[PDB]
Amino acid sequence: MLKQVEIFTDGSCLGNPGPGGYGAILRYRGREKTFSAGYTRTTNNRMELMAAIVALEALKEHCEVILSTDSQYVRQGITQWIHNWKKRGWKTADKKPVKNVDLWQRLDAALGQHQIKWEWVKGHAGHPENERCDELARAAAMNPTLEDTGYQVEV
Amino acid sequence: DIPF
Repeated sequence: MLKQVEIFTDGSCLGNPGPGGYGAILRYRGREKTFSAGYTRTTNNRMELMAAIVALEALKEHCEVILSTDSQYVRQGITQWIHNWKKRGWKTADKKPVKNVDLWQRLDAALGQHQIKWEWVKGHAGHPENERCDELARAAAMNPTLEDTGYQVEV
Repeated sequence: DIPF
């Protein structure tokens, strides 16, 4: 069998764009590790992708992952867009590069490393780990130490 | 044994 890991992720951003951060919690058989980092100018959606990326890339071997996230953007990309993109060479119907392609590709690579079951939570309430990653993400956004170098500035 |  694969070892089963629970992952909880969240992103947070003070503007659109603005300072932001991600938070993530990995749990194996009741033992936890946390990840977070803050970026000077990013978007909420990029931070939500980053949280999942960092969490998945931290795994040292193939695992079964229960990945819990409140992110509608990540949900929408995983369920609706990723399949099309891999078929179209990561281009829109219009033949241009998809928004946040750097991170989606990186997430797709990390996803192919493991057996992933997604649990789409509807809020932070009653989800103490998801509430904790929000706190980690907000805390990171209030102390940003890195640049989101892949963010193509739109304003 | 912990995979992270």
